[PDB]
Amino acid sequence: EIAITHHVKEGHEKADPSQFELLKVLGQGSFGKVFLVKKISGSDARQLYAMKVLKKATLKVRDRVRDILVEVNHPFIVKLHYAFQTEGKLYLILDFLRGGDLFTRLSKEVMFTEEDVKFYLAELALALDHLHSLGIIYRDLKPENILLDEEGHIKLTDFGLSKESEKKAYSFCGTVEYMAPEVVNRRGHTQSADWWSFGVLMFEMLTGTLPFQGKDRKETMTMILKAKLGMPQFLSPEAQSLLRMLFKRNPANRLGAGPDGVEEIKRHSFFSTIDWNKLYRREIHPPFKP
Ligand SMILES: C[C@@H]1O[C@@H](Oc2c(-c3ccc(O)cc3)oc3cc(O)cc(O)c3c2=O)[C@H](O)[C@H](O)[C@H]1O
Repeated sequence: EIAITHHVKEGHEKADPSQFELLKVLGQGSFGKVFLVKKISGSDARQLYAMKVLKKATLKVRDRVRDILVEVNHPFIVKLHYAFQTEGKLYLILDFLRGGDLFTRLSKEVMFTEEDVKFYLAELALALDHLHSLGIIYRDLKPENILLDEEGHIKLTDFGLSKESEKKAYSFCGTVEYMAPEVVNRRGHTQSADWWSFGVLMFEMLTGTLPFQGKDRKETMTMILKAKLGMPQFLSPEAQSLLRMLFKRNPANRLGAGPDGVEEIKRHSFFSTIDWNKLYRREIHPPFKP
């Protein structure tokens, strides 16, 4: 069943079905049945949203890590604004994403080159850093968290998404393959854990394989902690360099962990061709158009 993790903002106003007016019912391909609704009251009164109703899903609510700012839209993020349960149903109120699709659906269809990956990772880097500024730490950022809009640009979900099944429940069940060593350790971690996951995403985009993978969770964990990564030699020196710097096991040494954070990554030679201002303005075309 789907577990949805809602990272609630500081002054969040709780909601219920009565705060929303139904506008339309849509079939959105990979998104299934989506209701278009309008918020009736509150700070966001009159705002249009998508609503998903999930029959059998669990909701986990988590605090973000800490001026009085009202949030505005980021070009490469879709947000979960409200999540609430009723008589056996989970309601999700989300940014409306017309004609959206799954990154996975695209990764299964194409063979990415380094040039392709530069675009997607650059948009993802902007999104991830923005979430960090909002106080969100992903932990197990993975391809399931990555959508594409109708124009083919990245939309990173600001909410967690996972599959959970005599068996005891856990507050955090993450996909091990994408977790940093310090996360697997349960010893404590920061947003620098997510830059490791970013590297895993990059490795998988470039190679179609995961860098650390065992026969079972236990083994994969051992590999993340101790395995010597065999770096694919077909990768450019710049790609190899970026991956090695993201796959530092001691988070203090990992690219993106310094005071400048994402800037350490933006400055890396792998991304030298990217104009970050043009990118943010959505003035660079995606390599693949759905
Ligand atoms: C919660 C998800 O809702 C639906 O897909 C959507 C997703 C999504 C799909 C697959 C993923 O791996 C992650 C997310 O995201 C949305 C984001 C929005 O801002 C608005 C939406 O309507 C969906 C949206 O309708 C689909 O029903 C998915 O099966 C379900 O898991």
